[PDB]
Amino acid sequence: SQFGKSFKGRTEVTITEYRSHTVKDVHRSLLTADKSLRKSFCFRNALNQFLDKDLPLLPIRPKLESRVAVKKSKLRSQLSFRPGLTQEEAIDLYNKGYDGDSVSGALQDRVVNEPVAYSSADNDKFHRGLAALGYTLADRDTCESGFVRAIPTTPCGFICCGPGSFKDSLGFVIKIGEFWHMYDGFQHFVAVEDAKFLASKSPSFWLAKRLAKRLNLVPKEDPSVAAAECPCKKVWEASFARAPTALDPFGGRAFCDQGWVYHRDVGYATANHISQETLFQQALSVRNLGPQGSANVSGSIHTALDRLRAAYSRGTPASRSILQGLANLITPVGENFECDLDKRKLNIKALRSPERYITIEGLVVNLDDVVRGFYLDKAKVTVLSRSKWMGYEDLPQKPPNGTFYCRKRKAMLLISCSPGTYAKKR
Amino acid sequence: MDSRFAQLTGVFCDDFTYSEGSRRFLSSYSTVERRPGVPVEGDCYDCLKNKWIAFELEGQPRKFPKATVRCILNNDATYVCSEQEYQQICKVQFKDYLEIDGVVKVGHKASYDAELRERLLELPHPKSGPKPRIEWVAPPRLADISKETAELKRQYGFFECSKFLACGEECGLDQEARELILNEYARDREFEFRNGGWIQRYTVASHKPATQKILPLPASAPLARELLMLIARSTTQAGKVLHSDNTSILAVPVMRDSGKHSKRRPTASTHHLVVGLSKPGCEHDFEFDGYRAAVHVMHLDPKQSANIGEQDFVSTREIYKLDMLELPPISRKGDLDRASGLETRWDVILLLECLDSTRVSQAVAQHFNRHRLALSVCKDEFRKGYQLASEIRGTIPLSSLYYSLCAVRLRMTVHPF
Amino acid sequence: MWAFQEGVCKGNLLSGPTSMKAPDSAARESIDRASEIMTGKSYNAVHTGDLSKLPNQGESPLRIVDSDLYSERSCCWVIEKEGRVVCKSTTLTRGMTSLLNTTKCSSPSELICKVLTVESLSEKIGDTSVEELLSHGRYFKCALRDQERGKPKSRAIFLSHPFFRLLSSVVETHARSVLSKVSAVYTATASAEQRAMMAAQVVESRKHVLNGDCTKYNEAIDADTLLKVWDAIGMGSIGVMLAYMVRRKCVLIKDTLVECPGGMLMGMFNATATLALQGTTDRFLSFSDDFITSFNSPAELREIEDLLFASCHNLSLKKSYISVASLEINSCTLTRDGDLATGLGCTAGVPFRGPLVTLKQTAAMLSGAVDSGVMPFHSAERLFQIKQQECAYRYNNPTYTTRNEDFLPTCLGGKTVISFQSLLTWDCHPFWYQVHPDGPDTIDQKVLSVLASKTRTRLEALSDLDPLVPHRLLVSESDVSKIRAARQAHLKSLGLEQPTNFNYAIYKAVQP
RNA sequence: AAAUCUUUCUCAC
RNA sequence: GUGAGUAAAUUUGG
Ligand SMILES: [Zn+2]
Ligand SMILES: [Zn+2]
Ligand SMILES: [Zn+2]
Repeated sequence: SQFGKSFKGRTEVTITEYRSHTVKDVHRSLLTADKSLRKSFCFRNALNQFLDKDLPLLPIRPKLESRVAVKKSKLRSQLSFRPGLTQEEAIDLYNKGYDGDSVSGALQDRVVNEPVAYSSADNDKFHRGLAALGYTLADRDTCESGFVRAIPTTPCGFICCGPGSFKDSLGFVIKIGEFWHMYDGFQHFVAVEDAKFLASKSPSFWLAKRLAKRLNLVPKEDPSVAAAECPCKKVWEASFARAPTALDPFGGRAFCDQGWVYHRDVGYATANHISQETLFQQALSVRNLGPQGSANVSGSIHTALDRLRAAYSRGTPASRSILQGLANLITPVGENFECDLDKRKLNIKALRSPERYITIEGLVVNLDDVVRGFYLDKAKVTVLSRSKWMGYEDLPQKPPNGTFYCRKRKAMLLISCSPGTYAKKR
Repeated sequence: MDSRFAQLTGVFCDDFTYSEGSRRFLSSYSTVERRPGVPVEGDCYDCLKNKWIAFELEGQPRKFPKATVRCILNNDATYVCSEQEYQQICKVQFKDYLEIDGVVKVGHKASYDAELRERLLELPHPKSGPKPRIEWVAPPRLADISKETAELKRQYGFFECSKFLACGEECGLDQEARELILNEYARDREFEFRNGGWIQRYTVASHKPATQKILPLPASAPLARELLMLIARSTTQAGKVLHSDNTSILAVPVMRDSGKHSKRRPTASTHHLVVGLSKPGCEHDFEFDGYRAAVHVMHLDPKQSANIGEQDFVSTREIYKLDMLELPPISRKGDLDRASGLETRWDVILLLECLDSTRVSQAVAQHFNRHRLALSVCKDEFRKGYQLASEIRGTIPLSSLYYSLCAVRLRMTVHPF
Repeated sequence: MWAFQEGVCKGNLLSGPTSMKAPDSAARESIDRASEIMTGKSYNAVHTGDLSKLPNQGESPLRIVDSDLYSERSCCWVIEKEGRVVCKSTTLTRGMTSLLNTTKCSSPSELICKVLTVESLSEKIGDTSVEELLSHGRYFKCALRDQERGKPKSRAIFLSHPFFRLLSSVVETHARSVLSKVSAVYTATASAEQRAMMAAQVVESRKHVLNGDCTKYNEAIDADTLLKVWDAIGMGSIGVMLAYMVRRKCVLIKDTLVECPGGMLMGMFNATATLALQGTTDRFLSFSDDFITSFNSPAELREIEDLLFASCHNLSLKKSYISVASLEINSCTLTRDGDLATGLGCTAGVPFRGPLVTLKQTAAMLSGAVDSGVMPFHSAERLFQIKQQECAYRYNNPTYTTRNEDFLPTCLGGKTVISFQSLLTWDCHPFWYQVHPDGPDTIDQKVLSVLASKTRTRLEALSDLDPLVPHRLLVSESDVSKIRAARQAHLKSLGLEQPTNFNYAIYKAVQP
């Protein structure tokens, strides 16, 4: 009759409240950790039990061995994305008798930010505590390695490693009319979003899983899904230019308007897709490819799009293209967003502010400076002092971002928005 | 899926059965009727026809799959549905008008809003206050820190001996001699002996703080790790002499003397009097059987003892040493003395920071970090950041603050920035 | 030693201060300061900035996050037995359950809808009314928080009524949303390092940086300012009720109720207080009592000071300063070019709390240090070896271990002093996996958790639930019993006992 | 007695 | 307010 006591006067309560009432109480022991561990030799007995029973059953983890050369750089927020269980996997695990709470806990995708000041040539991600030594998350086929690289070392005559057509190991997902066509080379499937599901004939199809993850929809089985036209064969046999860009967080590279190429083995991006040196190249690549949902923006996406539109109203064609690329970068795919900065209503409020700032993946960009041609044409200089500072190098002819000493003006300069850092035509 | 329709759905599934016993309509809002492992696609599920049913109001589409059958609840009392059987079931079941409560917005204005606004108006409001006048000047110079240290010294002065800090060095007695001296000192203090342990009994308190003075620095602290470990062990092992390799202490519970019926064993909140030995030569000297040693006491509460005993002296020293400038020799009173100063005294200072449970040195360090990074500061206010004496009370925290300020002054003197 | 560091050093190596003092003195001091500010003699608590440009969220549906309303943290429950008001300290879960029991309501959302719907303050919502709810929601209890480095006098915190927390959750969620929509650079959810990096990028175009802090932040944010912001963003009657309760707040100290009409009590409305400033200008990258604005000329500095004054963000003349070579926010210091300032920085030591947990915490701290530029890797290796030696000195007695196998740590009787690099790159005996920062929990943690757990009448368990079932659904005793019976029957049909534990890491390891 | 409203254990009427 | 006893921190850290 504990229900009538804990919840006296009510017959029904939410599952949240009931579960919160069934949490085992924990008392804060006043003793130190050492004394608690000594009490009744609890730690001694636990160590004996572990060495006698649990230790032999522990699986042996593989040893990390892949390393790359690194150098010190600015402090950056490395993002590690550990994906959660899919809905089908969780359902199957629950039906197999596994704990419901544990399965629920693993159902949520997780992103963790850690500060690191170390960068490799290919903007690789590093294992925890091994950024300095260069241990990378990625593990060393030549085509598989070249697919994930912005500039493949050796072109192979196919889309994965350069301009060309589609190979057997590559698939693509494209949008035609109001349907998503997934073509691998052997199978062709069509999907549509009903309300919150991606309904498809074969949701277990790997391209279907990738599409569901990109669109943020629950895969669903629907035999009654068909499309009228399907140029997937011609697209497969045609050749497309390969933009020089690291794979997006979803593990694919765009090749046409609302079309993405995926490699079967390359699951998820193991390198930073967006970086200070590659932000504008990525923006230019997807100029007219529609929303990509590849870059996270700090704050509201609607506010970011409003600022982008406000900056779009005034600017040269190059600035307009850059702004459209950024808008496509930050806009999720398939959601109710007007990322096109030609039909989006201009917000009068956005023009009121003097500066238009947007934070993309930790990079703060002033769109007004972009319109004036700063990150691509000329750098910005601010004098910090008229006295030389110890430990600071002289000003180069084409300085990158950073603090330098100029002997021509005999002053400490801070260079920001430098084309030598953002454009880097090399 | 909206809870606003939950109850309505429950009315739709009203004792409807199929297959001779099996419930026909399963409500998505019911935790028992839900089918485990089956994603929901409508308000309820019909097992007979295997179809999802969703209820909607006129001109209010709901985000459900197109295959879900929609029962439109017309503005006038009327129910339209493509499937005839569902329409009839809606007609019969919804005999009593079931009006779905509207969606409440966060900006909803209650009927009592005006009354509460009037009540707020009648209540007190703040006055504007003065706009401060801020003058930005250079950070404090060495003279200001010297003045602060001199003011502290003038206000409080110094003790004749280092008291418990002296326990960081060997007392020059063997284990048996140390145990004998500690036990005989406890006996001479009239400490109660019970169950083989010592207890300190108290009846009344002056309700005033103890005298505060700065502790002169011993030469070194070779036994810092041993002393901290002994303090950690004494958290529960109190009343008997605890021995280490080179020294020993005695933690005596401090308990009230109620009378015939008085506390006999310590509880969670009982305080400890930690008694330690050091070399003689001060007013705290104690002699027994030709063995001489200075006996110094320290009164702690359980939290202080745990915090002190959990510190790692060696690791902290190494971490500081990683990127440390040369440490100059200093005198007994933390003054630069190249001729006769000792660098090992710095270790002693570290030990003091471990003993100080208020960690005022942390506040001094934060303010000094601000000082070293600053180009300009507010006049007469930034200097009023090292005056932390009012924030602490006790010989140990006061000495810790004084020697932190001395460290700041020494840094400004020998390694100007 | 911290004074002679070549680089920046906050002196965080030792643990924070401890105190067993009662919280009466600190709460009394805070209330006295708030009363002094109300008189308008020391600081400014009158907001005069323009918030008319903030977007109105009044049309958003009223949604409440139930999870945030239940927890094991303390809260104040008020009872009126014989005309006397008794405030008791209970758990937030128990307080919310008692609130829902007194006002018959399935969920907090139903309760808030009922409160907003009544036509009179005296209309009953069960065994109470909106008038009684407002009267009881203004009572707070005082407590002490310690272990804050650099604060020898431990601070005073306050436990609020469940109804006050319920309204605060809504207003704070909407204030955070408005901040994300309006802030020049959103930082409400960012960490210290992320905020510092964003600030370094933002202040890159101005010569001078004002590393500023606010003093008496909690005591200067008046109920009038909170109501102003809430009306600007359109909180309707919820904001009015919350401001009314704040203005009439009373704190129970020892056995006496003390009125505190001035300011708020703690950082309850951090988002609203931040919006009080962010809604007047876009010149500050700030959250709560910390901003990193920049300027070029003294006139701009005076403008910044005026903007801070008008928004009740009184500058702390003791701690605020001006720098040109560095910028510091949230204790994180960076150079103007974005590099982390050389030195120990905010590195904190690891106290002795177990033979293995101490080693794991040291490994995590050193991994964080080496991932940044704090120290080179060989220094971390040496420090890890030193920590292993210290743990051997501390925990190598029979009361902790009786083993002698070589692969064990020297602190558990073994002969292995593992290398930091070898441990990090999974190049060790499996016994060392628990010591890895990303490894499984150590034996010490499990033993301590078991000890904590092991200490009347339990409700029937509602575990092993279908992962797809929303937690907002209602269940009674019969429903709980039926769900348990059905799940047990399904498990038995599988020839299974209580459900097998699921480990995501182990399952993923078996996946390939 | 001291880092001084803290050093405040239990049971029964 | 009176009386009575002495489950919890000592078992077990050099
Ligand atoms: Zn290829
Ligand atoms: Zn096709
Ligand atoms: Zn003495």
